[PDB]
Amino acid sequence: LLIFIYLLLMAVAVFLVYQTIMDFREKLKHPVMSVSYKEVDRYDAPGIALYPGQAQLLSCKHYYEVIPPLRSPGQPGDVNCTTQRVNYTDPFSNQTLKSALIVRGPREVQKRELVFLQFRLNQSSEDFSAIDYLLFSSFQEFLQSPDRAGFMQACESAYSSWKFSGGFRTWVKMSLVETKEEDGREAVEFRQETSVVNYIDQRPAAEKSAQLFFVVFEWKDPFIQKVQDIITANPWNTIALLCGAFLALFKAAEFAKLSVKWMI
Amino acid sequence: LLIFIYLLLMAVAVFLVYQTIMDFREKLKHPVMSVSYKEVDRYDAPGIALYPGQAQLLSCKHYYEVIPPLRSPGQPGDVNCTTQRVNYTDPFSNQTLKSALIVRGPREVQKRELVFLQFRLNQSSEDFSAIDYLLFSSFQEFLQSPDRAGFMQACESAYSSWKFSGGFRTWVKMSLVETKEEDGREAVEFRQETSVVNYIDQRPAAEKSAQLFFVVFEWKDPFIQKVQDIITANPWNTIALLCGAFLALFKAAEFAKLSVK
Amino acid sequence: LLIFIYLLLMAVAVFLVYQTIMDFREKLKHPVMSVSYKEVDRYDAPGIALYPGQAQLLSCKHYYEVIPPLRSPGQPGDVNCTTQRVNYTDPFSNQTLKSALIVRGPREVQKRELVFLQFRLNQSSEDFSAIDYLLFSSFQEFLQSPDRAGFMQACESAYSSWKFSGGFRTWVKMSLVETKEEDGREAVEFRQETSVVNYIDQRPAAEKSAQLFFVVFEWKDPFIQKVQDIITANPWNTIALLCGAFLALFKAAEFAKLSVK
Ligand SMILES: *[C@@H]1O[C@H](CO)[C@@H](O)[C@H](O)[C@H]1NC(C)=O
Ligand SMILES: *[C@@H]1O[C@H](CO)[C@@H](O)[C@H](O)[C@H]1NC(C)=O
Ligand SMILES: *[C@@H]1O[C@H](CO)[C@@H](O)[C@H](O)[C@H]1NC(C)=O
Repeated sequence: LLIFIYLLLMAVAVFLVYQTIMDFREKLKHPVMSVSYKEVDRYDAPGIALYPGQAQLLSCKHYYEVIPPLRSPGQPGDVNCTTQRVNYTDPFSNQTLKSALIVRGPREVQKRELVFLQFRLNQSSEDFSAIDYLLFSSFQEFLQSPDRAGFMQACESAYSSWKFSGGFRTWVKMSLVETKEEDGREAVEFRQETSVVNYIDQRPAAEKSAQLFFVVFEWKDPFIQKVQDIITANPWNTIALLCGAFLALFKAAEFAKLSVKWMI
Repeated sequence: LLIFIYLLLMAVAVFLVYQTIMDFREKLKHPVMSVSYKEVDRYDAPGIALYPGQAQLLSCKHYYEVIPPLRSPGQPGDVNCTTQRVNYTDPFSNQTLKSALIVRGPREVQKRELVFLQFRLNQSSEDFSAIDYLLFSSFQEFLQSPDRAGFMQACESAYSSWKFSGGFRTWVKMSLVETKEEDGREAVEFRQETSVVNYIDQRPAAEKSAQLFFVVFEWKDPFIQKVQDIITANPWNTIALLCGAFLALFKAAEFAKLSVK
Repeated sequence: LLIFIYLLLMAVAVFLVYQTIMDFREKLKHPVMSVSYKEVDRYDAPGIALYPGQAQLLSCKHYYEVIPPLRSPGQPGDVNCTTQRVNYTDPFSNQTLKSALIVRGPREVQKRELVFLQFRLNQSSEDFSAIDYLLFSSFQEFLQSPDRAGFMQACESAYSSWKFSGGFRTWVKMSLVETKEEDGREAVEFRQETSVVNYIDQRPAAEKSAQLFFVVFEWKDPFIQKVQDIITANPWNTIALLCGAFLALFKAAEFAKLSVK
């Protein structure tokens, strides 16, 4: 006789709407990630902020794929780079004054341009000597700034610093990572990898008290990495899917009405 | 005259169903990944398992952003940390007995807390001296455990061990990575970045034969990195998507029927 | 009276057409990434290209989880590995000739197999001595090749090289990363982590002028890490989604006609 079957029809309808709402809520909480790479023809000269306390910069120069042997390992030489001294106050603690030396970074990644730095510390009471360094994207931005101390204070918190020790040569391969945030901020940051090589001290024994620091800065590759967060929750697609499901259920109900019209 | 056109209609129907099934099967095999970061106000004191064979722990202390200079680089000092000695058997080979010293790690990342350790090895025949260490999440979990040896054996396989060498000071910045998989094991693991600094030996030449090991443990940042695997294949969304496609083909047939008539 | 409301109906139709098309265009530009791991029962013996200028290979051997202590740190020993010398021209600059020594890498990861290498450099004028090395996937592929020089020239650009310094022992843990791209290059590359340990020089003072290089090669784990790029924009799904949306406005309008009737 006459049997009611559409109860299951709107039960399935409500069930589908419930799962659609749950799925949309779940997708709203777990954005996926996307990674891309961008090739550059030349880099913008970065800024390297060095923090030598009493160590004096013996030499600095711009080189290419090979560094010529040092004429004199531990004596003053020629400085052939653009440097800028700055004084500011540590944001972490406002009782310590920080003096930094800013050096232009290399640009020609295609020609494997590099910057070679050599410092000397005469004497100290510490038993683990190292020099702090920080990397920021644009040296020109540092130059044309009404408040250089404020720029340095902001970069102290916005960036992370590393160390290089004496008695070694440290080779640093540096790369750029850009990130797109939900609010739309373009966050640029530095990645870096180090390689340490023992320094063979051939200086006379009278000069062995002084400690030498050697460091090299140059780009790893011309590829800048890009990371973006993609949200896979589109309300209009969900609305269209729900509408299509509702139409399908309505036409299935009409077909069932016809079927029970013939026989049932 | 009368021309049959709906042949293409259900041909397109079968076409769409076939590609929908293929897309669903393909999506079932390639789950996407999602990455999030969680900021903490304080960490849970980790456990550092150290394996010094004959080296003796000269000193250990809890510090902050700067370490004061050593009063004496290579003489016994004061131990100011909580340590626990344990013995167990190596899961990799059940013929070797391992003795470990467990140290409770730093807790406050907001104040940049450090743990500083200094060991001394008197003499040995090896020409490459290093000390093994392992990191696990909770020291309290180790403390309150009916079988500490079983805990160590499980952590030996569940975690990865590293080394720090003599004649250096090693600075280790550690971070926490949580991972969620299909069945829900909520795995937690450690990541590190290490920096080595030469030790300027100013000790008298009579004591130069002994090797000094210095190591520092610190949290890199208060951010824990969470990774999850998201499956983008929803069977019920596909069913509703397939259901809607059939309606258009049926609805267009009536419009096509009117055009024929 | 008679009020026209379907103006909003095809306004919503045009809005829904502009949407999902903006979405398709956006999704075609941002493919998602998928990460998987594959367990192996045994690796394939890699090729290690070493570039010692004047340093002579004192010793090479295949070991397991522990290396026995050296019988003599700085004297010639026994070479117990398969090596092949090759000469070619640097692709970066065609005016320099490069001579490489190819060593067949470790094979079994379940037993923690090691390759141990020891070189000696007698004397040189440089003040920073290091040896270059490069890793490629298959040593057998290198062996059976009509042009070995061309193989090395291709591997120079297709791979990246690292260095290991003298006065240290360098331990290298290496792993394989596979990547699937659009047209199917299935690029395989090497990831590596290093650990340096000070070498305790106990040689007589007369032989201290020579530099000793020690290096160890081992697989980190039996997990090959795979990366794929998934495009989430399916035109067939988009067409079906648009088809369902159009029918909703048509049937709702018919219901609206009944409502005003
Ligand atoms: C930074 O302070 C030092 C104090 O020793 C001073 O000599 C130097 O001129 C200052 N430089 C700048 C840029 O303020
Ligand atoms: C644990 O091992 C150590 C060193 O091997 C030794 O004191 C003894 O065998 C064990 N000690 C205790 C307290 O279990
Ligand atoms: C390859 O180079 C080596 C060293 O430069 C030298 O024996 C010769 O030039 C070449 N040998 C062979 C066998 O091709």
